[PDB]
Amino acid sequence: MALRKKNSLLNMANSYVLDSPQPSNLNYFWNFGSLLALCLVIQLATGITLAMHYT
Amino acid sequence: VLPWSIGVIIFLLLIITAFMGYVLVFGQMSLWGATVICNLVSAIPWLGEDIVHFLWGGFSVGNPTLQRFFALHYLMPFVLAVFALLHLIALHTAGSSNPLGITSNVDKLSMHPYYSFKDLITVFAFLLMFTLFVFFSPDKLGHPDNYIPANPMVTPASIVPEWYLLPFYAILRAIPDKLGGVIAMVAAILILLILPIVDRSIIRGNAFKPISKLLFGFFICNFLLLGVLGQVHIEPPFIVLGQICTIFYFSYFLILLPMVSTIENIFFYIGSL
Amino acid sequence: VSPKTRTSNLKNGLTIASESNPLVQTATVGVWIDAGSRNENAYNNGTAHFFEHLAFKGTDKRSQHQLELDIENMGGHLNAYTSRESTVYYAKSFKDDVPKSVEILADILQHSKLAESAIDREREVITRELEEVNKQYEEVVFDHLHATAFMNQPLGRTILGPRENIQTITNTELRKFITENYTADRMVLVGAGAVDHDALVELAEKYFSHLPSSQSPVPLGTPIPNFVGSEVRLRDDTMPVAHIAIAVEGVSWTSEDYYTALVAQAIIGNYDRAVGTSRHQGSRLSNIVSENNLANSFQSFSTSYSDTGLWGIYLTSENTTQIDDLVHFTLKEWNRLSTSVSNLQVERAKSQLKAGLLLSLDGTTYVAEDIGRQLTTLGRRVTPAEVEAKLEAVTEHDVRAWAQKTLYDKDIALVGLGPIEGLYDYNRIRNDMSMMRW
Amino acid sequence: GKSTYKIPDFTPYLKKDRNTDANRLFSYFMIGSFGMLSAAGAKATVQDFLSNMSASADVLA
Amino acid sequence: FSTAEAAGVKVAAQDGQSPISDLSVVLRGGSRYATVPGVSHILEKFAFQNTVPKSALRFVRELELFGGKLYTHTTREHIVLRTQFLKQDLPYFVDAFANVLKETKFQQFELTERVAPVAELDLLKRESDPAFTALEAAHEVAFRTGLGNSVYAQGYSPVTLEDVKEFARQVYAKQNVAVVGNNVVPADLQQLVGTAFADLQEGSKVTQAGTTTLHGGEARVRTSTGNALTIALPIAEPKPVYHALASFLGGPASMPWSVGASPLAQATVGTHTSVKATYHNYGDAGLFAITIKGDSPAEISQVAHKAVQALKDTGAEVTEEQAARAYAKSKFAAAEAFENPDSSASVIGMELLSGVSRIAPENVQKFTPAELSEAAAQLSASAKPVVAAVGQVHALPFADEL
Amino acid sequence: ASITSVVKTSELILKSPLLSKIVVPLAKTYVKFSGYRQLGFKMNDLIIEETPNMQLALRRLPPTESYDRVYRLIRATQFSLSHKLATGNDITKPEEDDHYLIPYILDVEAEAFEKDALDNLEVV
Amino acid sequence: ASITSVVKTSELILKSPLLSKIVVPLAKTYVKFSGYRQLGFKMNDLIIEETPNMQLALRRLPPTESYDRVYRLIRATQFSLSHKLATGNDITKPEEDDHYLIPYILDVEAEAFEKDALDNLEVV
Ligand code: HEM
Ligand code: HEM
Ligand SMILES: CCCCCCCCCCCCO[C@@H]1O[C@H](CO)[C@@H](O[C@H]2O[C@H](CO)[C@@H](O)[C@H](O)[C@H]2O)[C@H](O)[C@H]1O
Ligand SMILES: CCCCCCCCCCCCO[C@@H]1O[C@H](CO)[C@@H](O[C@H]2O[C@H](CO)[C@@H](O)[C@H](O)[C@H]2O)[C@H](O)[C@H]1O
Repeated sequence: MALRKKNSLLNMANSYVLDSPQPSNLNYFWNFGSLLALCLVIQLATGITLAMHYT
Repeated sequence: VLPWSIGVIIFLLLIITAFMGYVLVFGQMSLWGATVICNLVSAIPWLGEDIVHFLWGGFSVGNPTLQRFFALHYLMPFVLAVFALLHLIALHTAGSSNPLGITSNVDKLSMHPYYSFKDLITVFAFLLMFTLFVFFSPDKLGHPDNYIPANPMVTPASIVPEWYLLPFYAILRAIPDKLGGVIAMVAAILILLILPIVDRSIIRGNAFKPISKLLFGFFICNFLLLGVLGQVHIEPPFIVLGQICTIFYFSYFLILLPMVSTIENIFFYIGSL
Repeated sequence: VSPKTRTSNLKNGLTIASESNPLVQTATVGVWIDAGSRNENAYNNGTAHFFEHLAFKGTDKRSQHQLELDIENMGGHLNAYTSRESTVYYAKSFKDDVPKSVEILADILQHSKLAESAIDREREVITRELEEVNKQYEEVVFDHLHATAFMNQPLGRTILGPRENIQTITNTELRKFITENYTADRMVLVGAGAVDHDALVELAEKYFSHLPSSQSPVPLGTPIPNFVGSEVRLRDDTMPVAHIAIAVEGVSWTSEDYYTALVAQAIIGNYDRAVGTSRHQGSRLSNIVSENNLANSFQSFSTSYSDTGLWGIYLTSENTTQIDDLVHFTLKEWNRLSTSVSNLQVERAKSQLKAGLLLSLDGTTYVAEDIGRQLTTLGRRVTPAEVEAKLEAVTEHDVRAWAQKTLYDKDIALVGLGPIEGLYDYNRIRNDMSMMRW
Repeated sequence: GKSTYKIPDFTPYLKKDRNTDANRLFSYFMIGSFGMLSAAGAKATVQDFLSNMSASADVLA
Repeated sequence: FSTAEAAGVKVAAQDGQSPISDLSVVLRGGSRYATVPGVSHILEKFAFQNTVPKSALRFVRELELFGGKLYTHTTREHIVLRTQFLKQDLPYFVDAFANVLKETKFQQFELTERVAPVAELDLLKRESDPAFTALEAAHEVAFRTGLGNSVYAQGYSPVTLEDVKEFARQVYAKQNVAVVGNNVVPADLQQLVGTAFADLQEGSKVTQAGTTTLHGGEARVRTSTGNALTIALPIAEPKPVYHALASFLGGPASMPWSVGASPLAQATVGTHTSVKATYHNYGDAGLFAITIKGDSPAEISQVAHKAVQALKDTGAEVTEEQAARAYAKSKFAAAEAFENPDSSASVIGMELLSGVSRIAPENVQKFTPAELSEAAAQLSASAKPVVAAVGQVHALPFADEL
Repeated sequence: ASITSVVKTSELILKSPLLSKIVVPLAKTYVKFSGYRQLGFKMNDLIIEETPNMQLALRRLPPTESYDRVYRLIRATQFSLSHKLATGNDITKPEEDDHYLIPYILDVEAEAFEKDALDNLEVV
Repeated sequence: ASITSVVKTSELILKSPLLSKIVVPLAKTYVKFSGYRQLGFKMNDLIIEETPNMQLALRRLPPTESYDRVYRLIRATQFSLSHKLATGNDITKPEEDDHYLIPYILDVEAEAFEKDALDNLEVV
């Protein structure tokens, strides 16, 4: 068995981002979920950095 | 091994979290502790000084450093909670170990209600200790100098970390070299990662190992002595004592535990023939 | 040390090749032809296989029934097979029944009736064969493998041919096929076992002397294939066993890398859970597969043709949730032929092959098949001393260099049959043809 | 429509030079360029962004 | 094959001109001698397991370095263990057989994890063919015990490690062992067997518990995986004419895409069925069988009637042509059997372990039409016909219908 | 450490007269102070089992030995949670402290180590 | 909404001459504009199946109907991801748009609803 399946931590990531079985016909409107994840990552990085300078 | 190795990182994150939080008061110990601990980074070769100025956001500990420590002190507990969750998910593949060191697959109990109700006892014991300090002696564990506002000009009589960092400070003092001392101090925590290798026992745990139990007792008391030596003055005879205790600390991992665990394997085999 | 293979020619250009064994009492004589389905076009695809049926349906002298009786009276049997590049017709008999068998073979090849009544009768028999190969899963998998790897090219066609052609094959096109292809310079008369070479040459002069020669005689085993990386999925949830083949373009008979490809094939090797020794084999893939119950079997192959080949593996598995692991571990073992193999694996595989190439030939039919195959693909029988020297010349550097240009990061042809839901899409399979860590 | 050995028509898509090193090298040039700009973009992003932590203009003054 | 004796062990070898040698140990340990059902199959599968000098793992890894191969099978009469290797590697193979016979550690985990599962897959693969099942069922009806014991291990009656260890204590002994070397220099083999098998127990000849008794009857193995029917006739006096009769009646075609000119082959016309007559000599009794497989129970039934008719018709009159065809087909069958290493080893094994001299293919007797018809007549007029039906047994014939 | 290692080193000591004279009495005292017999365990019950090799050895135990081991583990767990010690027949006597598992694990490890060696063979 | 409901209401409309005269032509245009036939679907292929009742009805389909449904779903998915429409024989003609599933789901639901009623019976 491949490590990505055998190790429980790796397997959680594997189940969501790699082997996760998707429909083969998602259109571009299924891309907003990953855009929202990107916005959340940008807001965390910029927000924590602003907090280092904001009073 | 995996929950233990993630656990060692949890412990490093707790140290960083607590250190940054202590600076936020901006009393004398806050400032001078930040100064001396952050200057250890200057030991990193070539780029060390540059890294320190980058951490401080200036040429000494000041407003930029305090505002960044606030933002990081707020964040780091969330990172710590994630790693705490990770070490439990990693543990869930084997389950909890137990004091006998044997499998418990033969005899399991549900977490609830048994361990829920057993946890309440220690929760209330903890809350009693909490109450005695918070309401009756709130400053017993602190340093009075932290009630003096930070003053970059006056240096306090003795600059020590909070008590829980003291053993690592004694280990750092033991090595005369600056970089040497920093490495030793970090190694004192990272060496926990080799316990899975240096323990050569065929048996899990110390319940049935009289010599291992004695060695463990000495290791723990030595760790407390290192703590005490972390806050004494750099004077005779504590300088040499700190070095001997530091050697004992490391030799537990590198020499004694591998030797003792090897011999006990042989004694269990021969002794039970 | 085996007896020397004697070789003679006739005037038309028919080769006679023989290897006597004074310890046996039977003999295999037959005719190996350098011709097969690949010589057909798209319109007469199926002809060569159609002829094989009619060859036993009666000649100008002996009728179908007389033919049956004549062979029954000989005591042995006749056998035939048509492949993509080779056709064989042979007769196993007693020592002293060899002149009868040569005479019958000469008759069915030169003087077959191909009577419209018999064409029409077999046209149904062959039509029924189209719906019953379906059961021979290994054959289904390999025929789809050729069809896709050599997409729209002659090597990609099946031997049976399409249903449409079976209904339209005439005696004219049958006759045309065997007149164009069954020529003396493409044929070898082979004898193995209790045969005298000089006796066999006389029988060849008696029966195969009036064979046509081709206008332009090329040497035996003379041929452009353009491999297509591609996949065929034949999912069938009701089957319990998945059958999967994966192949890359391999080597021809006369490649300089022919032995290097055989050694590489032996490093992966075969496995079968039903054989007792298979759990103890040295192959890394064998160990992975057996320890984790990933497969019932796997069989590495290196199939050669005149101008191309296919090199790969055929897997069978009931472990339908771990097909991904099976394919993953197999292709990571192939990666190691490029990245990791050393003298350890190479010298072990060479040892195993030095014996294996000799062990295979353990009866007169195997010997005849070896003489016939080698004469029709290489133009000569290669002595075991030459074979031992070519194997010894294979180094670990040769294997690594071969795998780096043949396997590493290359397109595969992939066929899956059965419960193959767990077999990932083409990209994820083809991504295992390289290692990001290297 | 019925025989599964007759591969469907892929001629509208098949490249004639599909097995050549030139053919693979082109696709890896595209992947490589993409990886190159992503590396240069990440480096620029990280450098400009992290510089916020170096002494600000009022501190340097 | 020059028969000799080396340190109490019978050794037969024939030198040749090939790089490939076959060494076979033939053991008098087949199923007719089986103490408990299936033990001879289990013992066969326990060969080349862990010995005291060499583990199964080490043996397989070293065998791969020599490029050797290993073949084992169990019959009603013998266990045969064959190795195929290059001529020069003979000493290694002799020593390996010595380790197996002298020093096999019969360990419980090997039985549970290695030996028994492989024995079970072996049987399941054989039974995939309903004709195998039918012919096995027929021997069980005809002989009950001894020759009627199952050859293979079955799940309903489990073999224990103590069963296998006891049987091996009997079988692995100088009295039950013959060594047969194809393409082995006979003088060299005698020298090596003489040093390697010197400390093997002498033991005693393994014997069949009880005399061979013949019985008629019916077996109705209901399967869902194909249809077959055996019509067997137990023979109290095995005679070589039944070989000629089996080859005469025939059944398989001698030519691709054909039915064949044999009476039994001609019984299958218009049906997708096959047929095969076989004769099994077991020294003290014999079995003449005609097995018919097919997909249609109706067609099998149809052929079965024609098959018994064919036998009756043969008992009436054979032509001279047909008798000569029988001699030819029979000489050929004999020759190819003496060539095939599996059957070869057992043939000389029988000569060495019993005393039944081999009949060379060149010395196969020609039977007159009188002798053939007389043999078929005895079979058509048997008091004890056996019929084993496999598959849709409600639709297959019964003995009294035939 | 592997059981193989422990057993081989022990055998070196038991061979040397001097060494055995000084080590055997120590080992017996060690076992007495260890106190696992006071929870009704046999020494081999304590060996770490969460390993492929040990899981294979435990599967090869005869059913009787296996059922008895399960009972000793359950019984010791009940003494542990109650903070009691074994009394009477529950205490393991020195003559009952048999190495029931050692032969199985030594065979498992023998094959495992031979496989490692043979994976690294070099044709000469 | 349940298939039972939809079927019963539809039958009320089809009964009423007036209602059918005005609803049937509208329903036919609606189906034409819906455009599921241009992806080779039959109407019943579109019904939500992630419910216990529908899973049971699909399990009761005859094997051939079931294999054909799987092919239409795969084929329509391939048209969807390619942004193409069916052409030729892949387009569902009105005469091929049969209610293959409706009888199975109506039987599943009949029992489910009878069970609900009978769970609430009151002995009189
Ligand atoms: C979902 C995530 C978030 C959203 C939608 C969000 C939204 C906003 C918005 C709308 C503002 C006003 C910006 C302006 O006009 O100047 C702002 C300011 C701010 N945010 Fe966030 N934020 C998020 C996450 C964070 C995080 C994680 C932090 C960490 C502290 C943070 C720190 C700040 C700070 C310090 C300011 C004030 C300085 C400024 O205006 O730029 N934010 N945020
Ligand atoms: C925020 C800090 C931590 C939290 C909240 C936490 C919580 C827990 C909990 C709830 C368990 C299961 C119950 C128990 O055994 O007590 C556990 C087990 C464990 N933790 Fe932690 N932990 C933390 C830090 C650490 C650290 C620093 C280490 C190691 C250096 C560690 C190593 C482990 C290990 C090895 C176990 C498994 C112990 C066993 O059951 O045998 N944890 N932890
Ligand atoms: C999105 C960022 C990536 C980080 C992953 C997100 C963290 C959330 C993960 C924890 C939630 C548990 O997630 C759960 O994991 C198991 C295995 O990992 C998955 O289980 C799935 O995959 C595994 C194998 O890949 C199979 O054994 C299983 O049959 C299948 O359902 C669950 O479908 C998923 O719900
Ligand atoms: C693991 C990652 C490694 C550590 C990351 C390094 C952190 C900080 C490194 C350098 C950051 C400052 O480095 C400095 O960056 C700014 C851009 O940001 C550059 O400045 C350059 O561009 C900026 C705008 O883009 C202009 O205002 C400036 O006049 C010009 O010189 C300097 O030329 C460089 O010296």
